[PDB]
Order: sequence, then C-alpha cells, then structure tokens
Amino acid sequence: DIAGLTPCSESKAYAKLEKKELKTLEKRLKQYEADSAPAVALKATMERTKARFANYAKAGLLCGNDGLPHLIADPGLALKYGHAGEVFIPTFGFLYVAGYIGYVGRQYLIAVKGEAKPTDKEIIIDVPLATKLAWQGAGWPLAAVQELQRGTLLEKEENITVSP
Amino acid sequence: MKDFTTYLSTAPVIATIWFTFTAGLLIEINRYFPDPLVFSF
Amino acid sequence: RQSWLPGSQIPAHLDTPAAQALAGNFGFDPLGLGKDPVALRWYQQAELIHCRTAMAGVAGILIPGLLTKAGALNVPEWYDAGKVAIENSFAPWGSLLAVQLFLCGFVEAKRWQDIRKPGSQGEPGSFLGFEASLKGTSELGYPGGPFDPLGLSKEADKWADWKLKEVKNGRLAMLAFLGFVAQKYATGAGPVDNLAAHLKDPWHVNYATNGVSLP
Amino acid sequence: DAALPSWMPGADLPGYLNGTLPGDFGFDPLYLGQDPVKLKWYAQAELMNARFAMLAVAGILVPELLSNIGFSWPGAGVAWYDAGKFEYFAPASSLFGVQMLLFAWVEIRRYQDFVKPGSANQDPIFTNNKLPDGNEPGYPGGIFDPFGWSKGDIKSLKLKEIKNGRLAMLAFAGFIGQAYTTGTTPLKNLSTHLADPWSTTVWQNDLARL
Amino acid sequence: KAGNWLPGSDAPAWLPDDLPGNYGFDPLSLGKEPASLKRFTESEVIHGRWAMLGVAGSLAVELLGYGNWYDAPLWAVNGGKATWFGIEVPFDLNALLAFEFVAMAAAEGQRGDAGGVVYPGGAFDPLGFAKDSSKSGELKLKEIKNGRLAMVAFLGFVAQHAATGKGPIAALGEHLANPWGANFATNGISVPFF
Ligand code: CLA
Ligand SMILES: CC(/C=C/C=C(C)/C=C/[C@@]12O[C@]1(C)C[C@@H](O)CC2(C)C)=C\C=C\C=C(C)\C=C\C=C(C)\C=C\[C@@]12O[C@]1(C)C[C@@H](O)CC2(C)C
Ligand SMILES: CC(/C=C/C=C(C)/C=C/[C@@]12O[C@]1(C)C[C@@H](O)CC2(C)C)=C\C=C\C=C(C)\C=C\C=C(C)\C=C\[C@@]12O[C@]1(C)C[C@@H](O)CC2(C)C
Repeated sequence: DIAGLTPCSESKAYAKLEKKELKTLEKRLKQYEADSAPAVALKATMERTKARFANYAKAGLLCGNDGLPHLIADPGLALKYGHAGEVFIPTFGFLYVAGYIGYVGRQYLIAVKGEAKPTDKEIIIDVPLATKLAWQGAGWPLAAVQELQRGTLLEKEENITVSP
Repeated sequence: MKDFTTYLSTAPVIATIWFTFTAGLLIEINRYFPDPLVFSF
Repeated sequence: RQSWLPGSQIPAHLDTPAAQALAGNFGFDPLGLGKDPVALRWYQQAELIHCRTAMAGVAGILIPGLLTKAGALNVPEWYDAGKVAIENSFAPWGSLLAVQLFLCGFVEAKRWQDIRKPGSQGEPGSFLGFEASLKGTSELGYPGGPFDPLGLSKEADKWADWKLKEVKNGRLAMLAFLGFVAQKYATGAGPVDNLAAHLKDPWHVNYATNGVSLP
Repeated sequence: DAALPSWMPGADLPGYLNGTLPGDFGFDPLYLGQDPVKLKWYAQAELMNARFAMLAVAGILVPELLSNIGFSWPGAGVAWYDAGKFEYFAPASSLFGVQMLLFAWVEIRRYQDFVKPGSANQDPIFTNNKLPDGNEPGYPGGIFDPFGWSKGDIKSLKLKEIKNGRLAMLAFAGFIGQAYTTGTTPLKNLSTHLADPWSTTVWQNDLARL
Repeated sequence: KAGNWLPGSDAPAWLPDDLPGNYGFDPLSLGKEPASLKRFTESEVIHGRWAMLGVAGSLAVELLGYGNWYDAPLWAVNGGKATWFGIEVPFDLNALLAFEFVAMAAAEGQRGDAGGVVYPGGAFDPLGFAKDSSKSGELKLKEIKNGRLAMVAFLGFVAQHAATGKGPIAALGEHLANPWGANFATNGISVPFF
C-alpha cells in the first residue's frame, strides 16, 4: 500500500487470477493420459506457474485494482518501502552492461584509428584485439571517470560544423 | 585456412555468432531461472 | 620479476620505474585498470586504505573470535555484534553514525587533499601548531611523523620489506573479509566455527557441500 | 661454505653462515637469514628464545625432580600447566602487572643495546657502575659474569650456550605436545617410556588415541 | 640539556639545549618547525601551570574532606547549594558559567592574543625570584618538572576514576591497605585478561 496499492500476497484479485489460470491449464490437462508427455508438459507448466505466483508474493510486489504486479520506479519510495529490486536495482544492473558495451565499442574504435586503413578492420573485426578489450573493459566506470577528469573523453572544437 | 578464419571474423558472421551467444546465454538463464520479473535473492 | 603467473607478459604499465618502485607489484592487472599513471597512483592509495581497514577489521573479527572460542571473552559473532553493543551504549545508530562521519570525514577529506597535492596539510597556519608534522614522506600513502610513534620509517633499507609485508598481510586480510561475508551467507555459522568444521572433517565439510558451488 | 662442521656432512651451503655466529652448521634450508638485517635479528632472537627455554626446562624438571623424590614445598608436585591456577600471596593479574613493568625496563634496556652496542652500560642513578666496553649484543658481561668467566675461550662457551640452548627449546617444545597429548607430567612420561620402552613410542600412543 | 630520557639516544637537532625542560624527547619529530615548537613551549607551561592548580585542587578537597574532584560538580545536577570551605555560595550553574565565560575570556584575551610570552616580566612576579640574570633557567626547569608531574598525575586521576571509580586519596589508602591486590591489574579494565 504505497499509491492506492496493496501487496499481492494480500490482494484477492491476484489470487483470483492465479486460480483463473490454473483452471484453464487443468481443463486443458483433462484431455490426456496421466503418463502422456502432453500432460507431463502441462503439469510442468503449472509448477512453473504456481511457483511464479509464489515468488511474486514472496518479493512483496504491489497489486492494485486489477490484481497485477505494479512497479514503483522512484527511489525514496522503493528504498523506503523495500522495492529497489523492481526498478532501482535493475536501473544500475542495466547501466553497468550498457556502458560496458559502449566502452568496449569505444575502445575498439579508438584503438583502430592508428592504422593503415581502419575501415577494413570494421568489416574484419580483429578478434584477438576485440576480445582483449572485451575482457579488460570490466572495470569501465573505474576507467571512464578517470578519463572524464582529464579532458580526453571529450574531443574539443575540432568537431565538424556547418555555419556557426 | 587463415583466409577462412578471416571470413569467420567478418562483420555478419561475428554478428550471427555473438547473437547466438547472447541469445543462447539468455535462453539458458531463462530456462534455469523461470520468469524473472523482479530481482530476488 | 616474481609474477603472479610465471609465464605471462606483465603489462607494461606495471614495469615502468614509477610502478616497479611499488609494494606488491606482482604484475597483476588483467583488466588494465591502472594504465593511466595518476589512475595507478589513485588506485594505489585505494589499495593501501582498503587493506589497512581490512587488517584492522579482520583483527576485530577473529582475534575476539579466537579469544572467545578459547574462553576469557564473551564477544559474540561479528554478524551479530552490531545488534549487541548498542544496548550496552548510549546513542541510536543514527546518532552514532553521524558523529562517526563527522570524525571520519574530517580525516578523509584531509587525506583527499594530500593525495591531490602532497604536503598540502604541511602549509603553515592550517592547524594550531600541529600542521607541521603532516607533510607525509616523499612518497604518499605513508605519512609517518605522528603516525609512526615507534619510528620504523627512518631506515631507507629494510623499508621496502615493511612496505611489502604490509601489503601482503593487507591483501590477505581483504580476502579474509570477503571470506567472512561469504562464509556467513553460505552457512550462517561463525568463521572460527567454519574453521572448526573444516578441521574436524576436511574431506566432507567445505564449500563443495553447500548450495553455492552448485553445478 | 668451508670445512666448517655441517648438519648434513657434504651438503652444499648457503654461503652466509661462515662461522662468526655462535654454533652454526649451515642449517637454513628455508633461506630465512639471507638478509643480514634479518640474520642479526634472528641471532639475538635465537639466544633469547634459547635462554628462556633453559630457564623453562630447568624450571619444570627440577621442581618435578625434587618432588617425585619427595621434598616439602608449598608448591610440590603441582604440574607446570597447573601452576597458573595455583594461588599465592596475590592474584596472578597483579603479578603480571609487575612483570610488564620490570621487563619493560630490561627489554628496552636490551633493545637499546641492540640498536647501538656499547651505549647501554650505565646505571641511571649509580653513575660509576658500568659494564666494560667491547661487548656484543647478547653477551653483556661485567656484573652479568660475576664468577669471572669468559676471560678466554669465549667461542666454545658460546657454542656450549647455543647447544645447551637448542636442546632446551626442543625440550620445551617437547613439553608442550607431550603434555597435551597424554596429559601427564613430562617427567612422568619418562616413567612409562622406561617402564616398557617398546610398548610406548609416540606412534602407539598416537594410534591408541586415534 | 641536563638529561637524555633514554640514555644512548641521539638528540634531535631542532631542540635547542638552552630551553628549560629539554631532554631531546620528541620521537615524533613533532616540533621540527620553529613556529610549531615556539607555540608548544608556550602551551606546555600553561598546560603545566593549570594542571598544577588542577591537581592541587583535586588533592586538597580530599585532604580537607569535601568529597573528591569528580563529585564537586554534582550540585548542578541532583540538587544544589554548592559549597566551598563548607561555606555556601548561592549561585546556580547557569550564572557562574556565564561569569566564568566573560571574565575568563577577558583574562585569556589579555594573555593569549596580546603576544606569545609565557614568562611575563613584571606584575606576575610579586616577590621576585627570576630576574632573568642567572637563576631564571633553573627555576623555569623546576616549573616544568613539577608541571609535567602534575599533568601525568591528573591523567592518573581520570584513568584511575574511569577504572575504579574512587578518588586519589580514597584509593591510595587502598594501595597501602593491600599492596598486591589494590593496583591497576586487579580491576578487569587496565589489563583485560588476567
Ligand atoms: C628434546 C627431546 C625429546 C625427548 C628426549 C623426548 C622424549 C620422549 N617423548 Mg617427546 N617430543 C619432543 C622432544 C622430545 N621428546 C618434541 C620436540 C615434540 C614435539 C613434536 C615431542 C612430542 C611428543 C609426543 C606427542 C609424544 C612424545 C613422547 C615421548 C616419550 C616416548 C619416546 C618417544 O616416542 O619419542 C618421541 C619422539 C619424538 C616426538 C621425536 C622428537 C625428536 C627430537 C626433537 C630430536 C631427538 C633429540 C636427541 C637427538 C635424541 C635424544 C637424546 C638426548 C635427550 C640426549 C619420551 C619420553 C610420547 C609419550 O609421552 O609417550 C610416553 C608421545 O606421545 N613426545
Ligand atoms: C575494507 C574491507 C573490510 C573492512 C572491514 C571492517 C572494517 C569490519 C568491521 C567490523 O567487523 C568488525 C571489525 C566488528 C564487527 O562487529 C563490526 C564490523 C563493522 C562489521 C575489506 C576489503 C576487501 C577488499 C576486497 C575483497 C577486494 C578484492 C578485490 C579483488 C580481488 C580485485 C582484483 C582485481 O582488481 C584487481 C586487483 C586488478 C584487476 O585488473 C583484476 C581484478 C581481479 C578485478
Ligand atoms: C597529560 C597531558 C599531556 C600529555 C602529553 C604527552 C605526555 C605528550 C608527549 C609527546 O608529545 C611529546 C612530549 C613528544 C612527542 O614527540 C611524543 C609524545 C609522546 C606525543 C596534559 C594534561 C593536562 C591536564 C590539565 C591541564 C588539567 C587541568 C585540570 C584542572 C584545571 C582541574 C580542575 C578540577 O580538578 C579541580 C581543580 C577541582 C575539581 O573538583 C573540578 C575540576 C574542574 C575537574
């Protein structure tokens, strides 16, 4: 109960919709023998389903008027009420991987311009070079903020313009 | 076969190997971790 | 010289004379994080102070832990010793951490400026006559003066020994604390309790018999 | 690396154990004392751990030797591990407070001799009494030699001191384990090994306990 | 000079032998700059003089029987009616604290930020002993030595009261009543183990 909401372990339309889905799976399950793999598959679907509802209520996800897990994307309402795993943890779990791919792709382009013809090595990726920058870019925020302090991250007004 | 490894190191071939890597990694994780809507512990 | 892998090419930013003049230089940088020289100099200051806080920390965990399992103390486990000693106390933890960050923050922000410019706090008129002894040494991370009461600094030989003994006991203590956290999540017992469990049955009681080296 | 006596006769030598130190035979297989700033420390570290052990083994055996003969002491027959709980005119905390101040004199007097030899031989309040000059750290002399020894043949007496010392450090390290496994007085472990020497080695007492 | 504090040690070059109370005792090299040392020679005497007044007031209360030094500010809390020589003084805490803030800063500002002198020649020598001719550095040495003893002894009052909770004479009588059982080791504070 943060913004008119309720815990999904406490709401009833959530549990009503769980019983709605398991009803649809079981009336689909009835057409098969109890040994048959079209019934082994559906009972494995249920145990993935029933554990999914158990795990969403375990994490304390917020339901509402429709009985669905609602997310809270604000720190200070997720840090305070124990919901940083909804948005506030994957907003840095993403931005680690995002700037990682950016930094590896940056370092591959920076370390290819001092060559004979760098356009050839954007077709033919230097795999012993590219994987070497791939592994060693794992501390990229530790390397970027040191490059941020110099002035070597931002190229100056050598950049190309039209008519300022 | 050095010329054959250049072909394996072109742009679309590394793209179709790395995308089978990255999808195939996320497929195996989403098998052994069924339905991660929220970061649990 | 004496690399962490005897067959590896040591990266070139650990073989410069401003990097081979450094304690704990075993050629170990498989991410290249200290290729920039001031970034090496900044991370060298991060390693000295992550290790000295860990050596003080680990000696605040196992030394009152070994001297509890042997009797003559009643200090509880380190993951529960924050819960106790606040009732044998006077402030809330909020009222205690804020005075902590004031006291620690005055120190750390002076060490911050001495890293930025060595001999910062040795300028006259900073303190009340006490600022004279705060120029450090010719190399940073090793202040001396009032931080060396026994006077071990003034040798210039046996000195790289005390450097490298500090770092190696320091790096071992950082792995010890990364130990202590991990051997509290995985089994919930004490670190000396995990040492007692491994000594009474080495070949069955380890991290191969819990759910964290799972296949 | 000469015709010095050796711990393994014919073995190669480290080269820095020529013979100036008291009673060397080249035994340093871990190469611990290559640095002379560590070897000078380890030489004095050997003598102090030796001399306190010769006090220890003579301080354990002789109160047990003259008690199993049977004399009358206030502490008679009490074990050396059972002498800590034994009561005295004072609790053992206050005794430890006296030690940590009297030795804080003597050890710092001895350490000031180690950092500069020839600069510790003067009393504070009696400024006529002094030990004679020319001594080395670990061998003060003067009033420390009241019977008038060390006036000739000092090398063999230092060799006797380190050999009677190294036997004692092995004996006190004997006293630790051999009173921890079987839990008896280590003069009375000699009684079982002289009762039936063939039916109690270290192996059969290990294997019976295992 | 007149002393070495650890015989055989070299003397620090930044401690002049002319200075009263000198032994060459600065293992931290804590006064290597001359302005820092000049402030410290001012501050050691004033710490020494206030502690000699401090340790005398802590003793003469128990020598005259008025509780101890720790219990003399136990009227501002848990009651009132402060005493001195047994005589009442009808001041609460919040008035004399304001009196000793104005009047003491009025004597500090005449002392501290009006120079840097620590042996003022003139009105602070009523009878006249040190006319700075010959007997000055001798009596300045004694003011340091009795002063350094007082700063140790006051630190030996706070740590004694933090450990045992008893006053100076109240436990000096106990060390004389039990020489081996009333020292700093029988309490489980100064030595934690035995
Ligand atoms: C100082 C020499 C010394 C001597 C004379 C003894 C003598 C004895 N020990 Mg002992 N011991 C010693 C050192 C010594 N130990 C050390 C250093 C340790 C620690 C590792 C032990 C640990 C130990 C245990 C755990 C046990 C004994 C036992 C015994 C007794 C049975 C004999 C046996 O099994 O040999 C044991 C032999 C060894 C452990 C090898 C030690 C070899 C030494 C260090 C070198 C040899 C010294 C010398 C060259 C030869 C002796 C002659 C010399 C004394 C003149 C016997 C009385 C057993 C017992 O009490 O049963 C009755 C038993 O259970 N000892
Ligand atoms: C600071 C620290 C711990 C300090 C702990 C303290 C003070 C504990 C205090 C307490 O316990 C007590 C005393 C009492 C308790 O009651 C209360 C608390 C408060 C709990 C650990 C550091 C721990 C630091 C650790 C573990 C760092 C490990 C880093 C590693 C291994 C990195 C290696 C690399 O980065 C390099 C070197 C180079 C790259 O190229 C390659 C890779 C491999 C990436
Ligand atoms: C101990 C002390 C200073 C100690 C400092 C030392 C040893 C420093 C030594 C070193 O720096 C050197 C020399 C050289 C460096 O290289 C090394 C070190 C080792 C760092 C000052 C105490 C100084 C102590 C002082 C000034 C005490 C003053 C007390 C007063 C006035 C008491 C008043 C009262 O007691 C009465 C009178 C009546 C009661 O009822 C009420 C109250 C109010 C409690």
